This record gives sequence, C-alpha cells and structure tokens, in this order.
Amino acid sequence: LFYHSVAMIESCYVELGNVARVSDSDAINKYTFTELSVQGRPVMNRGIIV
Amino acid sequence: SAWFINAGMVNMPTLSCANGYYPALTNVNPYHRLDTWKDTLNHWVAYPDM
Amino acid sequence: AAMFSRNKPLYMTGGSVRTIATGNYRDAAERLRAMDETLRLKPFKITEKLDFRVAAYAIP
Repeated sequence: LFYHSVAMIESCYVELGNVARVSDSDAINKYTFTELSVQGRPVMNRGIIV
Repeated sequence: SAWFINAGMVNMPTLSCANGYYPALTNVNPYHRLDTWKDTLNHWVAYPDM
Repeated sequence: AAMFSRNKPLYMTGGSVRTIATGNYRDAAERLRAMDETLRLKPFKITEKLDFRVAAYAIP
C-alpha cells in the first residue's frame, strides 16, 4: 500500500502543477476539467473521482 | 433630448434558485441547447473592458 | 389570448406546458438509462504552443 500511495499522490500533484498554468478563458480549464472526463452518474464530483 | 426626459423601466427578473437544497439535480452531465453556451463568460473573464 | 384582473393585464409565467402522453415516460423506462453505471474517466493529452508559460488541453 506504501508504494501504491506514493504512486497516486505523485501522479496527482504533478498534473495539478501543469493544470494551475492554464487561463480560465478555455474549454478544459481549472474549474471544468472533471465534468468532461467523467462519463458516469456520481452524486457530487469530489473525493476519489477528482 | 425628448427621448431621455421620462425614466425608462429596467425589467429585473425575480431571484429564485433550488440548487443548495437538492444538489443531486446538478451533476457532471449538464443539459444545454447550444454547444457554444460557455463563450460569453470565457470572453468577459479574459477581456472585461471589451 | 388575453386575461384581465383588477383592471390590469394578468400575464402567464413559467415553463411551456406540453401534451403529456403515456408513451413519453415509459420510453425512458424502455431506455431505463441502460448506460452501465461504471465510472469511466477519459484522459486529456496536454499540447504545447509558442508561449509555453500557459497550458492547453486537447480532447484526444
């Protein structure tokens, strides 16, 4: 689980690095990158989905 | 100057919203009629003085 | 069509009323939302251009 944990946080914090450097005036931006990717019916886009 | 004597009426719609009570209705797959439905906000946030 | 009340015009507000049929609901029961309730997350490939300071995501 230790190796699976570092693999997940390293994947997330790397991508949030190059997501923070996009202008709001764009299709896939800071606020609306979760909605277009998700093709299901979750209650709220939070927790494990993001 | 005859146009601007009598005060013209601005029709402001009544403020009502039920997203806070039932957040299940608003999810990741929203309904829109036009595909260019986020252009006006993306234009303003980029160039406010336009 | 026009309606009056208290010697003033009474206007109809809200959504557009439709002719509800028995078929219009049970076609969504026939549909069932048969999209298997499985959270399939699709990726976005980052694309670099002249500035490089700001990032741009593509669909494929």
